[PDB]
Amino acid sequence: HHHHHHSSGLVPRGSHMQSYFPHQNPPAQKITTTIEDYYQHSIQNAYEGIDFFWGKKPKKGDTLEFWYGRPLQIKRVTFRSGNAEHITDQFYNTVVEVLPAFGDNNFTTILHFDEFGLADGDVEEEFSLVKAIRLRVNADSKYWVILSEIYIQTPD
Ligand SMILES: CC(=O)N[C@@H]1[C@@H](O)[C@H](O)[C@@H](CO)O[C@H]1O
Repeated sequence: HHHHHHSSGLVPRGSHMQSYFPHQNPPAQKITTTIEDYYQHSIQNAYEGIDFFWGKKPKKGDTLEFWYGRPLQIKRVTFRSGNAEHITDQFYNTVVEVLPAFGDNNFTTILHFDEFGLADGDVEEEFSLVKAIRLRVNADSKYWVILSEIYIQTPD
């Protein structure tokens, strides 16, 4: 019988900097997460360019997955965590992994969230034609989590 901590008593923001960086990403067949979202800041909204994702504390084993209906060619991946209003709310101890369309029937790590809370890089050619992209959390966090940018950049 846990006591819900009410947070919809709204306050002036601490920072006036941009909270979210939308992109048109390739259409996903399925988007899943095991992380509870907050204040309707859904992972689908973040992927689809509507608003930032805000999740509760990640736990070891949590995933956020983007599945594609046909092999998808990707050039770069960016997941930007935290934002200026919530610099603590990063993905810690989390990988970005891809499931290649052909070549490996399991996910392979392509990026880590760095000391800025950013997982960003060019995708090597062997991982560039994908079935799915996901985040996988390797440890419990003390903090909630924000994704302020998701950009799955194609080579076109
Ligand atoms: C609405 C809000 O302030 N959400 C925060 C979150 O940013 C933070 O990481 C978490 C744990 O300290 O506590 C929540 O209340």
